[PDB]
Amino acid sequence: FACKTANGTAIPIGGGSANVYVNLAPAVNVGQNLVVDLSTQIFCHNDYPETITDYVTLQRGSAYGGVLSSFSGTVKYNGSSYPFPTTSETPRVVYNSRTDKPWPVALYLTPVSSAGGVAIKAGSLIAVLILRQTNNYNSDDFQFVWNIYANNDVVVPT
Ligand SMILES: CCCCCCCO[C@H]1O[C@H](CO)[C@@H](O)[C@H](O)[C@@H]1O
Repeated sequence: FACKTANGTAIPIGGGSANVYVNLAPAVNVGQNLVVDLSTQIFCHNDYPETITDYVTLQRGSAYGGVLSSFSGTVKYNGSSYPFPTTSETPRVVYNSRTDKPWPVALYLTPVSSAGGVAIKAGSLIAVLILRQTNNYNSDDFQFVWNIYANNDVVVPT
């Protein structure tokens, strides 16, 4: 089991870390949702699917910077919604093919009532998402750590 970003940065068997650099919608009002669909950015596959089945969760999702200070969040994992920053590990998704498949994570972020000006700065860390991979074969329990960066400023008009 291994993963890569859309730009080709890999995290190999056994886990590790990578940075994800994403363009964000440039403006969001109070009462609107800013969505970041990381299923377009992070892909994984099972290396031996006719022998082993891989199980994959969002173990934890943490917010940083302007997301932490100025937004209320949910994360959708495999179509189901949970608080973000997270308060539990999600259910699992099965990876059963050598063909890369998206990691089905999207952030839904809405400004807090006192948010204003530039709320997320260009280049800043917005989230750390931990993908946890286990299987039906042995005791493997590996963390794939995705450090999510905003490419651009996001403004919240008042
Ligand atoms: C008959 C023995 C087959 C032994 C192949 C081991 C391959 O392990 C790798 O690939 C497996 C399949 O993706 C993962 O479950 C595991 O964590 C690791 O990434």
